[PDB]
Amino acid sequence: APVLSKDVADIESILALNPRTQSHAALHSTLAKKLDKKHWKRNPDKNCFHCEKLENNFDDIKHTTLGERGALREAMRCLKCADAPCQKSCPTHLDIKSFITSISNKNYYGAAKMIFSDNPLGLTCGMVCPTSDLCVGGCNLYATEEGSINIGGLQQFASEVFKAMNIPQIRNPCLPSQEKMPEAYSAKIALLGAGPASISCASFLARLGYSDITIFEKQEYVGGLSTSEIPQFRLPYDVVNFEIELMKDLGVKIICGKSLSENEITLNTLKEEGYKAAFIGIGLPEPKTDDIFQGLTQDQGFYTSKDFLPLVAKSSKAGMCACHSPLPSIRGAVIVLGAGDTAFDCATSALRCGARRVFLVFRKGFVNIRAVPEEVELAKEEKCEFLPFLSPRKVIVKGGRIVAVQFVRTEQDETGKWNEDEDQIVHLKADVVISAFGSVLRDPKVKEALSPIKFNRWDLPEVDPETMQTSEPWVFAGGDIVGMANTTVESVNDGKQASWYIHKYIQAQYGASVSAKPELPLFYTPVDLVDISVEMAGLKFINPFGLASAAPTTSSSMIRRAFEAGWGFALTKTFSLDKDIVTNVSPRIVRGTTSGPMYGPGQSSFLNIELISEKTAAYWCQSVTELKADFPDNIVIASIMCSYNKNDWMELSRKAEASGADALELNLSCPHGMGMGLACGQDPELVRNICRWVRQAVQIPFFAKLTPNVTDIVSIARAAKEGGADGVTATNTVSGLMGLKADGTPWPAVGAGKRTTYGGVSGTAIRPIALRAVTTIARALPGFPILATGGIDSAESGLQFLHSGASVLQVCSAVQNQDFTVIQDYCTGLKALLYLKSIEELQGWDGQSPGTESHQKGKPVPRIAELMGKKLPNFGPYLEQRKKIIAEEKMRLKEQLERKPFIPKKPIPAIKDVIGKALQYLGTFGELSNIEQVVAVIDEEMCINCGKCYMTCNDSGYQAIQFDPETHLPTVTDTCTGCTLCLSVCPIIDCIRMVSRTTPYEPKRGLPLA
Amino acid sequence: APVLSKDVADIESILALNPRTQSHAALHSTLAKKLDKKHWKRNPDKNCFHCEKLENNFDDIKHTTLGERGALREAMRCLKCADAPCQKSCPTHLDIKSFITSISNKNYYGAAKMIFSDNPLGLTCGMVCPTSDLCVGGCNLYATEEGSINIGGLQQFASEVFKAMNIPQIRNPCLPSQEKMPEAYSAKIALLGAGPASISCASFLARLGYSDITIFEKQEYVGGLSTSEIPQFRLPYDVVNFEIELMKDLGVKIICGKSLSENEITLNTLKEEGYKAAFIGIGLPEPKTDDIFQGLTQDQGFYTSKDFLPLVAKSSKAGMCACHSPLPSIRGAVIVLGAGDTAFDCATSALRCGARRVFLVFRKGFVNIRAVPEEVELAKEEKCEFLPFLSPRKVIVKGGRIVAVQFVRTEQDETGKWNEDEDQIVHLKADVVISAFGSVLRDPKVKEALSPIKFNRWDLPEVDPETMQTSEPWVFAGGDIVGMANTTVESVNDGKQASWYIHKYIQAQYGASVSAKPELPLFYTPVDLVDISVEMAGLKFINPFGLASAAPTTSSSMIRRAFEAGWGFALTKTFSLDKDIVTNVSPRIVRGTTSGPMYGPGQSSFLNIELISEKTAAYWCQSVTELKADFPDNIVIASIMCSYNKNDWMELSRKAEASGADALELNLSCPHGMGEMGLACGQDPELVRNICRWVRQAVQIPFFAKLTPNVTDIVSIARAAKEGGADGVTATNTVSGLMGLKADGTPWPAVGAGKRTTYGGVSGTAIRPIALRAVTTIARALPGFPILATGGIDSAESGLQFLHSGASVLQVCSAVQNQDFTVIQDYCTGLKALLYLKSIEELQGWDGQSPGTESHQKGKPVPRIAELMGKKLPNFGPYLEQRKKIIAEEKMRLKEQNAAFPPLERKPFIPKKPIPAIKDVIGKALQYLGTFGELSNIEQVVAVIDEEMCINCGKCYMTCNDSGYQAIQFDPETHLPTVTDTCTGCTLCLSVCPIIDCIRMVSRTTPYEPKRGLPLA
Ligand SMILES: O=C(O)Cc1cc(=O)[nH]c(=O)[nH]1
Ligand code: SF4
Repeated sequence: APVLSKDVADIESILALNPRTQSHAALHSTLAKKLDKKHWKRNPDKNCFHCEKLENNFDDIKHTTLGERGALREAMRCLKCADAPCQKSCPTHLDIKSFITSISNKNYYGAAKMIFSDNPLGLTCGMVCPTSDLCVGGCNLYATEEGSINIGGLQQFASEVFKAMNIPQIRNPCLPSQEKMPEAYSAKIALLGAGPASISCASFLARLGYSDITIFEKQEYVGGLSTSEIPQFRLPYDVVNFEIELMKDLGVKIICGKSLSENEITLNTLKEEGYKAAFIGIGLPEPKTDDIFQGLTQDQGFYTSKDFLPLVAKSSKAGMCACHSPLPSIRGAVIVLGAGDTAFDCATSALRCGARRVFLVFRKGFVNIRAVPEEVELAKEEKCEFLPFLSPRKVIVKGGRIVAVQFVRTEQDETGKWNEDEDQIVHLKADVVISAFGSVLRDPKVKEALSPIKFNRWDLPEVDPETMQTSEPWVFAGGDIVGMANTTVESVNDGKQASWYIHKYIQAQYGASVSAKPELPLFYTPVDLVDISVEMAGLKFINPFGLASAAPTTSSSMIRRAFEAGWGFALTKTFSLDKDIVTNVSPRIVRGTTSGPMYGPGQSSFLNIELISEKTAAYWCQSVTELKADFPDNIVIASIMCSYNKNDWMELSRKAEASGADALELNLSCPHGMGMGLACGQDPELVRNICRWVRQAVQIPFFAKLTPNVTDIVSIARAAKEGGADGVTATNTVSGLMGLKADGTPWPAVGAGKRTTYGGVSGTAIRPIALRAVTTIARALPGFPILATGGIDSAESGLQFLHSGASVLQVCSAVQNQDFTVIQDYCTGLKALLYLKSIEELQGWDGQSPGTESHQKGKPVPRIAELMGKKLPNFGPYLEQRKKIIAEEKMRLKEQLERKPFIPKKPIPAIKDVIGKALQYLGTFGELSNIEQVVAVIDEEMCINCGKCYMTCNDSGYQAIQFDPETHLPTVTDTCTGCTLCLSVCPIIDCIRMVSRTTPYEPKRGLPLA
Repeated sequence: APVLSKDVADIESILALNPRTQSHAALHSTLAKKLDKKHWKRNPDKNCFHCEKLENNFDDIKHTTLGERGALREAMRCLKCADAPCQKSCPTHLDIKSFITSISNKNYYGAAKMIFSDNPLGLTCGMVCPTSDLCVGGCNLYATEEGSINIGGLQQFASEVFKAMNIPQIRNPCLPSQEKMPEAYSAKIALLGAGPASISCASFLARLGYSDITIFEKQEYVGGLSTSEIPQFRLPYDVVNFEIELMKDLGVKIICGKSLSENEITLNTLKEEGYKAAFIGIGLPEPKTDDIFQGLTQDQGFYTSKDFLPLVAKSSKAGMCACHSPLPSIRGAVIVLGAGDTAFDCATSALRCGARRVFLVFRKGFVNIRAVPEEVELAKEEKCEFLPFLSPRKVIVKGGRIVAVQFVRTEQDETGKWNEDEDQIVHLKADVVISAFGSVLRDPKVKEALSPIKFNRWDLPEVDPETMQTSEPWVFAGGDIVGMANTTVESVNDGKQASWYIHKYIQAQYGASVSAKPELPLFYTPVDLVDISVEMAGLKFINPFGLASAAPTTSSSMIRRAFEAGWGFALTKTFSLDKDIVTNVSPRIVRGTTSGPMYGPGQSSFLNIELISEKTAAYWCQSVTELKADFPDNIVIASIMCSYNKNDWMELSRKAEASGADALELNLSCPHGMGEMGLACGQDPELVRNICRWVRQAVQIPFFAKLTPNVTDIVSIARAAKEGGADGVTATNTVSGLMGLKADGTPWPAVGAGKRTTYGGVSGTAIRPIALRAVTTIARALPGFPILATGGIDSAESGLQFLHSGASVLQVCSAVQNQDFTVIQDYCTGLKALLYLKSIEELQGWDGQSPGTESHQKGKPVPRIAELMGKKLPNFGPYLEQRKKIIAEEKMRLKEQNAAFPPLERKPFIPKKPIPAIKDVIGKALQYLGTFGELSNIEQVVAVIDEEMCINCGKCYMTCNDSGYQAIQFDPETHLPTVTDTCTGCTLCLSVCPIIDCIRMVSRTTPYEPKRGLPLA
């Protein structure tokens, strides 16, 4: 008999890289280290003077782009601040707190909805907004070592998920039907330029109800700058189209080929044609030119941002123009004049055109570059060179082409003025020159078409900063054309700003007034129509979510706000008869240590030694009458508690019913009085009796709130059904101790004696318990009403309890970790969930989570043949090979889809249709098939080489994984048993997956059987 | 009767900023936004062209510095990878995975120990290592949106906490007593230069046992470059002293004032004096000079890094020079020639001296700057200007002061060669010039003192890259002097590398040989002597940690490795008689959703539908015999399980004892198929008592009953087992629960195409609150009755919590499923530290290994400036502007004082009481537990916020608003909270505050009066 407790040679070999603590310090010469360091390099080599080749490489280079996995973490990291500063720093006032809350809750739709409600170009802004100088600039978390929240990427993600769902926009469902709309709304509205400004504007105008909105775009393409100049590698043209279509869904009309200039469209022709109001949003169409570049042409090698960028655009953006154009042939040293943010897109774009080298030359110093840092960094990392303090003077042309640019040094004196020493000339070689000095409105033909609107000193139309109204009442402008906005988000806000007032004006013209306070509509989709109401025990809940008798319902005042927020129902904190008045101690509510030293938002649990309500039954019953008086459709349930005494239970239960309570909830946490547990809720007999007393006392339905601290909850659940209860609430907090300091003292620690008692654990940490409890009671007493409580904190989790047999969902800890508004997330979230169950083309998704696609850092993994199954991890020499292979592919491709909405191909389920549907899958252990075994399969393309799966299987598994010592890539061997631990600890979602075993399974007995 | 369910005017006002969802889109003009944006600005203004004044401001500017709260997050974020690449990228091979794991477990000492075991200059390296180019460069987490782990900061922190503990170093406790050490070790060893290289080297040499080690430092100060040049705002001099002292604890001797020169100290004088071996670590003492700077002097405004930096050092580093040193007066435009990393310390430092403007001028392009990025950004952000493609040619002087520097343009031709166009001259104004072209060894007096060692073509001593041995067998070199190392960490490693071989050589000279495989000692402290053994039920545990009957013990082969790792004891996966052989399904083990969508390390729980062992009792029993045969001191406990049948329980239980098992554990998870206390045996006291009786009469070795938590009263089953004869109980097993469903309603784990499942067991940290109660409750009911705790143990500290609650030994599982067997090292060194600190009087304000939290921001202490406290200036917008002004004013004030700052008094903390032993702490926490009635409701408290620590999120505000008593005011301009007198001390806010110890509960000074809503009759 070999030595059973010793690894065989084969296995000892497989464990070669498994962690083992050393007994001595390691010896490795500095030289050996140097040589070896290059193998694992993951980031840029500061000693590398080049970088891969980027010719015709328009892959997304944004550092902010996030994948689901990563979106969820950051979303969870967000503090979700009150009166958040990031929103104050956002041009369109996006409720960041809210949409980010929705994301951490996996309610992407809700998040997407919140973003587009205030920003029609949500997806685009999330990709281009210079967040560092806007929202992220005020991020509270900037005051932590970890830093500010990547608001931008988070917005990008939620919007992207939403776009993928293929849901159309729809007018507010509350608006009167088309025909019933006042005359005023049919006025002909016109917008010039299909840019952010105009797209934003027309959208809001359409939301308000206006039926005749037309946008006149000069070019053949829409989207303005977002299409004509911003790089494909920063903002995909596909995104623009997405947002444009969303607009069209509301009827907005776009007509390309029409321009605003004398002989074409003019304020007069429009007035003459019957247009009641017009929004000018053509931006700054022409490049800022300079003398020294006169006569120069593209053939020679001269461009202006306005010339260059649009060419690369049209070339790299499939769908922009019908004509597939070439990618400008830029070879040799390129010189971009200027340090504006545009200058940098030119620089980086130039490299995609084949530029050998690119120099950014500005007339000031480095510290004077006012382009957003994030933008500069891209250039700098793609190895663009910088040359400061140089002002252009001459473009030396020899042989019909440019060969050099002549500069002159600049310098800043005491007073802080800039001088140019005309003595110190400078010759810089150059094969191409691109000037990024800016854009303006010069064309007198256009300037005229705007007569007689008054122009300011900047030679731009003048508008009231608040109304966006020009000198002519029916004419408003906004965006770049006005000169205030320096961003997409700001121009979008301009269109938006203007929309309201254009509305105010048009209405006035029809002798109609508008509210005093601005009421621009929110964003709406068919999802918002889904019905999430439910009936339980004869009670009609407008929506399944409610506040559970706890902290969130300490005062009736709170419940009121709760209802105002939109909560389906609520429980009054548990109250009792005067003789049982209680008095709380302090501290009494503490955070959970169930998830480690993680402080802030999203605590995995709480523990509390708080007693019932300290407020009198008088207070509560009055409060109940009040509440039900002002909120007749919100269900109010009174939570009452009495000792084991029939008269008491009947007295109190009648009093509550008398106040108007829709129903009652019996708090069975009181002591029996003799030494099953100490509490009433633990003894079936007692439970049954208390339930009888109340049954005979009142007529309104009442439910028993069961405790989970019992050997069999189904028995007390049954005893209450036998006692007359109309349903059970499952479950109350799990008893436990939340911890001790190193000194042995507890927490909470009451009084100077630092004492405490067993408290109740609430939160996500007890969901597994409440869930079992609900699913067990649901199979034992089918149909019997269950109000679930315990770890519900999102629409998805709440759906889980519905699927487990619950009809309504109680919440507490989730609101202690946040606030009443989460209700908005819950409803919009549950709606989305049910709505998606009707979309056939989206069955590969898990709720609102699309199917995970092989990606690295959130961005997809290139499907190049020369890369697949080559075992090239993303580090060291392997990464070098990857980049080459990828560049080779781009060059090969250089040598080388209608957006329709998804229609529900089935009726949208209703709460009742989903309650308990998950029960079918539950069974005993014997009903689980042990012939249908599985094994783990790793996707090397998604793996981050941590080796976690390796270690789990090594010290908690079957040593069935090989971990290459050079590529740090894992490979599950066929000794795998499919326990599923690895998958469980993989830090990359869906990198590891369980698949059906193809070979015969044979248990490991160690020693054969007799 | 006012309207009770309506907020009164005052409260509606207090809720003004409370969140409420909007009904319509927001209307805010683009202009209004612009004006408002500057009020919340937190980060730099891309439009502002000037960084606050930094004159005489040597505060820490490192972006990596971490505080405990922050260190704990990052530590937890670390994947703690296998064969970690970051370690491979570390020149000292620091077991990063391990020390970061210890940090995440609050075991700072263990962390600190690990780091110093491989890097005697741990604290320094953690602050200066150019991680981007080293360890961090290969961090797997770089492949995530969040990015690579701040290894440097993590090391800094652990080191910093350790330094605070004031614990001395001691020689390997397993080395023979001083007098019993061979002659060889008394050899006179000498090292030149008290720099990182030498400091590391001597240290290791001293660790090996050598008793005569002396370092000859030229200057009057120690620490080398780390003292003379690296900025105080990057590396505080008192860190250097800390590490030097740690060395001295090992006997190493340092003598300043002695130099290695042809006049005084030389290889020959040393040999003649009797020194058996010498290590050269003098670095590159001289600055690289250029002709164009001939004749220029400091008075004119010229310096070389070697001239300038040491001046600012001596002036800004209290404790370096005893003498009072003037802070160089640098006014006007400064020009730093070079783009080396030193060039940048010069730029930043220059600002501290009062420079009005600083220009970094290099002869190549921006892409050609070879300084690590983190270092470059420092300058860039303090607004230093850059001027590329310029080579110096002449320095102009007028009045005897510099006033300009003449340059010539440079450029690259298509062949990649750099040319300097002598025609294009450049006049650049300048009041001061500092050349940072590098350092070298030229002084022929020194080069001579090294005769006859052979020099290579770089004009530096030549040494075997592996042995660090020069042409002369008794002489080794390392660090900068050799020319390979570019970092502190690398020079440390050189000293280290050289140490071993110096060892090998010295031994040989005494006719002794050394192991084939290098055995450099680890780092040791008195804490490592702490005794963490414990006796329970007659069994002697070498340490209380052990593997609980589960996955980590699926095969005896694993238990073996576990013992090899050092685990005190282990449980065999539960096994039964042949007739009860089981077969598992799959999937069967899944991650917990108890902590949200957090994937990777540190799972809050696991749920599993795994049955007992699939391996035969034959296998186990032989395995037990083999295990106990090889590991006599490691307790092996067999976990057995049989139906409710006396013969079986007695058969199996005897077979187990027969194999040699130290004790047995009864798995009472088999059903008792008898009608209607649930279905399992462990849920019925009668059945538990009986099974315990059967086993009591069958065997003699102690056995325990592993109680299940899924019972209405666990104490009853615990008593029933004590009555049945058991020698103790294990508490508790997994909690029954369902881990969740997908959107489609199907569960997970989902077995078969039918996607079915059953109620599984929840394990991990998510059930610790249950297991702890279970333990503390059985501990008070049956005092003295042995309890083997199990349920959420994942660190020394948590383990100590179960000892404090009455458990004597701690079982582990989920924690190893989340990691691996080596966690044991963390646990032991952790528990050690804990008990050890309990005897230190001066560290009572701490909570275990956590120092008392100090008012901070982003991990840095808050300046206690009189004109800054209670002024309500939050760290954002114009308030931040005022703060910075007030702080610069304070620095200028401090300069006008020129007060010399008293030297360093680093004295070790001595245990002023015997170090407790496990027995001395078991159950000590039980005294505080009581009923609710024993809780005083007259000793009420309220929350009090530290505005200096607050990050203005407003979470406390929202908790108290929708889950509290609307007791907090949240200013609309400073976003600073203020708890009012309406507070009841519920403590929810403190619970949700994201900043540790920002909110604290204090004794209520105003009388407490419960809110009844409506008065009583
Ligand atoms: O146990 C807890 O944590 C909270 C609680 C207190 C109480 O009196 N009743 C109840 O149902 N729950
Ligand atoms: S000692 Fe330096 S090179 Fe090594 S793990 Fe630490 S910070 Fe990285």
